[PDB]
Amino acid sequence: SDGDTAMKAFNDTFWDPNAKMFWKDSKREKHQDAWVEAELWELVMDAYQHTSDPALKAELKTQIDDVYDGTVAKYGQDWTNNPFNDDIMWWAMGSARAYQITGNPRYLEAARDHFDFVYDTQWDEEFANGGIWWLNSDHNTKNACINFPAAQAALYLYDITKDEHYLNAATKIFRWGKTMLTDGNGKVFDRIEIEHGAVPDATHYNQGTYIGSAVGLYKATGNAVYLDDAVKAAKFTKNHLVDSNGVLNYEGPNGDLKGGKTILMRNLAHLQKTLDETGQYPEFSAEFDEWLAFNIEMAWSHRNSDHIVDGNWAGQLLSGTYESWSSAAAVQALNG
Ligand SMILES: OC[C@H]1O[C@H](OC[C@H]2O[C@H](O)[C@@H](O)[C@@H](O)[C@@H]2O)[C@@H](O)[C@@H](O)[C@@H]1O
Repeated sequence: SDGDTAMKAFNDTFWDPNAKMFWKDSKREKHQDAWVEAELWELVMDAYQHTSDPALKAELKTQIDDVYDGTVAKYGQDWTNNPFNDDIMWWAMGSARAYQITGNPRYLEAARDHFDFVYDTQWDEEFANGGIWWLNSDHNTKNACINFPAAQAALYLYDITKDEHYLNAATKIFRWGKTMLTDGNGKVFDRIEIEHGAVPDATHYNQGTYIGSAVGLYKATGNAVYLDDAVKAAKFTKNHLVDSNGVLNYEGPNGDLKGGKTILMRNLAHLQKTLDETGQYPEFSAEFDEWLAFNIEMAWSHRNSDHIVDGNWAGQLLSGTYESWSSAAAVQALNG
């Protein structure tokens, strides 16, 4: 499949098998930022689940453990001293998924201990009536990029453990986020600041983790309002975070946002599968399938001769240095 081709090319260009980490770009000079590396860990998992090539499937399963080992070799196993609660939570969520795939208890301990550190100590009701702080070093802002991933991590921990504590946490976090970090109609705000108030700037990755948490809560609770919340956020994405031709925006130059389509596509795939299975929202489901397919074909059409796709899916084929986070989005799109 094209998903196999894309993942193999991505590894050929960006994987460092000695450091067991991805390079930040094709010059192979610095390795990827820690939080982004968790998202590339999840890409490896998603390709592992997608492929049928037995040589590839075996390699990807090995790579799931290697990415963790390379990251712990550089950063250590205990992430509770990292001042960024989002970095901690992205790794907690990745570790929960790694537990589901491998059954290795080290991943359950990594997921649960880091989720518990953030939720138990960084959830606060003094500001904004709830929500998790972005940082643990300073308490100034509460952000979509910690809160919705935390709800996702809690849902994975609920599935793993069957402990209602994690469903209760997911529900509490999501409901707060819907109230304080969205417009009620699917637009996810970046954050709320103590000194400046709301910052209602929407981006791909925050639409994505909101959609993923909403789909997961729908499945865990049976409450279809959560599926509606996901549909409204997908409609917002398709109507407002695209160029004049309907292709998902390129969000650079901000380095965190450049590859955000990766997280968005991962979560849109969850919504797509749930709509296909339930037969709910059939008019939107057909429009959504068509728009996703269009976007994926545009992305793949933008590949270079090495089968790598830069994050500016709509643009001219460039030469020179490619970046692993920007380039991950197409790989993700083809492994959904
Ligand atoms: O358009 C949303 C924001 O996009 C950029 O910030 C990216 C991320 O930076 C930090 O990791 C956190 O503040 C995250 O919440 C944020 O998404 C900047 O352009 C910012 O000014 C925009 O508000």
